[PDB]
Amino acid sequence: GKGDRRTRRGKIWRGTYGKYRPR
Amino acid sequence: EQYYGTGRRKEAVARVFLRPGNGKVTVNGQDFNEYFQGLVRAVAALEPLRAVDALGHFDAYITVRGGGKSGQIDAIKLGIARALVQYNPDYRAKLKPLGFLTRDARVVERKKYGKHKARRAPQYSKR
Amino acid sequence: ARRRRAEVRQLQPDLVYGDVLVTAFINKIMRDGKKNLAARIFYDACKIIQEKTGQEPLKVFKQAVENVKPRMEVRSRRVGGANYQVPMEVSPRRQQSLALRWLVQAANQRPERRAAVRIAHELMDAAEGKGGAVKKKEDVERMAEANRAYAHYRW
Amino acid sequence: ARKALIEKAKRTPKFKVRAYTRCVRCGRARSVYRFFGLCRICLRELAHKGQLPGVRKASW
Amino acid sequence: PRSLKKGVFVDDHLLEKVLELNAKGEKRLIKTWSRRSTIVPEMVGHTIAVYNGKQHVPVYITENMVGHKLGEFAPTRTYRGHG
Amino acid sequence: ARIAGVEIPRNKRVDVALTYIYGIGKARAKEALEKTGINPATRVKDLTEAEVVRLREYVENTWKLEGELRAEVAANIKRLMDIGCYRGLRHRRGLPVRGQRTRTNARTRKGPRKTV
Amino acid sequence: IRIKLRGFDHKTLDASAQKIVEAARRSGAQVSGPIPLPTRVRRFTVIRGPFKHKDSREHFELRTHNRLVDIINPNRKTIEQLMTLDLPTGVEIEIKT
RNA sequence: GCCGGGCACUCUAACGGGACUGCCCGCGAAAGCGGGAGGAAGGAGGGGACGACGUCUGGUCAGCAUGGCCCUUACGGCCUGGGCGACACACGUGCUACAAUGCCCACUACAAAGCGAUGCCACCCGGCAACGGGGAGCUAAUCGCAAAAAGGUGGGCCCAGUUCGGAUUGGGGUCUGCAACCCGACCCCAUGAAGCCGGAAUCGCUAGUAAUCGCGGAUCAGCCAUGCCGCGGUGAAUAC
Ligand SMILES: [Mg+2]
Ligand SMILES: [Mg+2]
Ligand SMILES: [Mg+2]
Ligand SMILES: [Mg+2]
Ligand SMILES: [Mg+2]
Ligand SMILES: [Mg+2]
Ligand SMILES: [Mg+2]
Ligand SMILES: [Mg+2]
Ligand SMILES: [Mg+2]
Ligand SMILES: [Mg+2]
Ligand SMILES: [Mg+2]
Ligand SMILES: [Mg+2]
Ligand SMILES: [Mg+2]
Ligand SMILES: [Mg+2]
Ligand SMILES: [Mg+2]
Ligand SMILES: [Mg+2]
Ligand SMILES: [Mg+2]
Ligand SMILES: [Mg+2]
Ligand SMILES: [Mg+2]
Ligand SMILES: [Mg+2]
Ligand SMILES: [Mg+2]
Ligand SMILES: [Mg+2]
Ligand SMILES: [Mg+2]
Ligand SMILES: [Mg+2]
Ligand SMILES: [Mg+2]
Ligand SMILES: [Mg+2]
Ligand SMILES: [Mg+2]
Ligand SMILES: [Mg+2]
Ligand SMILES: [Mg+2]
Ligand SMILES: [Mg+2]
Ligand SMILES: [Mg+2]
Ligand SMILES: [Mg+2]
Ligand SMILES: [Mg+2]
Ligand SMILES: [Mg+2]
Ligand SMILES: [Zn+2]
Repeated sequence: GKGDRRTRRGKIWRGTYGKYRPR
Repeated sequence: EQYYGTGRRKEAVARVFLRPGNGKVTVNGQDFNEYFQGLVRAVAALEPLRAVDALGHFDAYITVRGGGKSGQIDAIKLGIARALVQYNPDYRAKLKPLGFLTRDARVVERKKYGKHKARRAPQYSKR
Repeated sequence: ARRRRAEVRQLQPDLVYGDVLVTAFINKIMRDGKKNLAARIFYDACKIIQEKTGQEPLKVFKQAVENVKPRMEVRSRRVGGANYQVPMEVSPRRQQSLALRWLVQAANQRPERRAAVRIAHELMDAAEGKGGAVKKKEDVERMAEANRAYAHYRW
Repeated sequence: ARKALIEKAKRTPKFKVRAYTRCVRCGRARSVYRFFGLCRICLRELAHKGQLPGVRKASW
Repeated sequence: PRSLKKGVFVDDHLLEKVLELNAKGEKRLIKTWSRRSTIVPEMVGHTIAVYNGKQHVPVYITENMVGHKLGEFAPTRTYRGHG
Repeated sequence: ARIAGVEIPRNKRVDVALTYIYGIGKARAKEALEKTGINPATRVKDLTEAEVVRLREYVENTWKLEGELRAEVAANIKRLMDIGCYRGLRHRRGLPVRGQRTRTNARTRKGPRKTV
Repeated sequence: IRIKLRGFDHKTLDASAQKIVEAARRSGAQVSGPIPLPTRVRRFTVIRGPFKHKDSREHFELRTHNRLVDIINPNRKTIEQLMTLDLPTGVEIEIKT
């Protein structure tokens, strides 16, 4: 998962946000 | 009326208050079993009361800061033990053989330059 | 190692059975320092060997432990131009370690899909003298018996 | 390319993107700390000499 | 990409040359160092010499190749393979 | 085949199955099941022939799928390759297109190593 | 009523952090004590040699210690005599109300 | 802890105390060694700083310094563009994985060290979102970055190249910047590759360690950081 941008765990990895990790 | 010991483990600090009552135990404004739910490691924090048969005899207001839930647990386990030693000085016997009065300086070791962590060295290839 | 023998780490007795042996078993189950899951994984199986086998979980565990404990093993020793496999007694310390290790190892070879169940059934098979956990111990023992020829080579 | 570069470095450029820091003591273009204005080499040299106010070795 | 809220970028000096010629009717040659530019609708049919670092590369623009950058049509590297 | 032109996996939840279509991902799956009022949790084997044709009709009509999708994307590279764009030469020499190093890795575009 | 004390060396902060507090404790009247606020620390880490040798660095730190003192009950005998104080070089002051 | 009120407690940050084989049994000529006690701490308490004479005619004339040798309408300098980012291949260090002790969604906990006045930006609104327009606080134990994450509760997936894995590409957008073609990051729709646990071989770690989890900082317009320097959470196995 950690490489998969379209997931929660994925955007935590990058340190960014979106629909798949909201702030 | 009240008995306080200071409990520390890691970054976790324990303000624990022993008071004669049913056996109710509270951490940061929640019931013990609510604040430590599913933490199998919890029930052992309330150990020193078994060292002197105190399962029902005391209530507890407890705040907690620093570390995590199991570092916070070990601090508590120290503090309620710490607090008993004042309520009854004769309780020193049957508390030292359990090592309940002693607090370990075991803390996360410094990340060292030239390493991946504190000790994990970078992998190396000769020929 | 070189200066003095290692000091054997005494564990914290498990909170559900006060037992220093179950705790160990937990750690060999624990991946990635996530004891909480590994604790449940064990404890669930206890409930599972409770369902299918009405007697004390801890009782099934301790007999199965005993049935995987190996009494002899061969251990390497190159005398000359060959490496001669010498048989030696297994210290009670080591028996426990290998037994607990093979229990989990054999457990994870099983096909049933959840970790709780795998532990349960292998413990069910091990206390009754079946299962891969034993298939390891029997293997290790026949290997040892096979080399009673080199038995005089003890250190 | 050397002295013309420490000199090209101070003058205000053709666009503000092109601003780059050059170690005010020796002219090193790489590893230049904002706080001191120095490069990690000079950083250590002035410091060791005790000419860097409040600066001392970290040991923990 | 180039932020839609802002502009569609063409280096000022080149845009003028196209538009000057549009009046007169095109087309001579256009030696340029404008890779950062956008091919732009007014440029179709012209023959522009783009600098790839080395040469001034003759590119006839068409109705199909508009939204791109100029330098996409002036290759920076020579590669014929290995062996 | 059921929808669309392909026969989505029966025995899976209706929302997952749809992603077994070229052109419909997890988003577009919940998105089709919203505008038709179909339960995202139900197994495909348990659709009404009514629910089928409704779900069928939306998806096929809103988005380009399977064949034509491939066709345009094809033509999209077709043109890019043919205008002589930089991204064209990279497709025509079969190399990567998006500013990756080629000195190592780059394998997915390059293929198994052609050792020397 | 507020005094803020800030320096690089603490042994000269505490000298001056006591000295100001003794003054107002003299000329009336209330001193809420030298309260030591947390220090703000900027570490500098650097490769030792001038060239390569990455696995060997050196650690430097810079400690900007903080102090606060509260002279509460003013008595403008303090308002003149503070304007004349012997506060050593490595230390800053900020005065508020 | 919002007000009174208090510094008791947690803390913040300076100055002290304490540990010394000092006491006991014993083996010892002695220095010490095994054990016992008191004690938070025990026999160098854990970690750090600190690296002898020298070795490698080791490394760095490209950080700087410097003898000498060399160039002078140029081996100096200014610019625009390109290259340092190439790709039949080989190797080193890594990241993410091949899954159920797992993946996913919702709700819900507990850290630390740092950092921040064209800086961090609470909160409100437009947006699927990156972001965008408002706008309060904070020269910062006050205000912000900020959610820590693994964890806990519940629900879904059901052994499948898959709701595993997230490369490759197509299409569409945000931002930084004069400018993102070569050659930035990020967001969204679609595409969904290799990979089923790795040949000969080979690396690290002795306890709060290894393994796993997130957080910050330097550089810095943005960023190719999965790198580096730190910080806490959880937390082993084993040394005959
Ligand atoms: Mg996925
Ligand atoms: Mg992982
Ligand atoms: Mg419980
Ligand atoms: Mg750690
Ligand atoms: Mg390294
Ligand atoms: Mg090396
Ligand atoms: Mg086995
Ligand atoms: Mg010079
Ligand atoms: Mg710049
Ligand atoms: Mg610089
Ligand atoms: Mg699909
Ligand atoms: Mg490239
Ligand atoms: Mg006091
Ligand atoms: Mg001794
Ligand atoms: Mg040499
Ligand atoms: Mg030189
Ligand atoms: Mg020289
Ligand atoms: Mg390079
Ligand atoms: Mg290889
Ligand atoms: Mg890497
Ligand atoms: Mg590798
Ligand atoms: Mg596939
Ligand atoms: Mg670019
Ligand atoms: Mg998938
Ligand atoms: Mg395959
Ligand atoms: Mg499989
Ligand atoms: Mg693996
Ligand atoms: Mg492996
Ligand atoms: Mg081998
Ligand atoms: Mg060691
Ligand atoms: Mg920063
Ligand atoms: Mg950055
Ligand atoms: Mg890149
Ligand atoms: Mg990071
Ligand atoms: Zn310098």
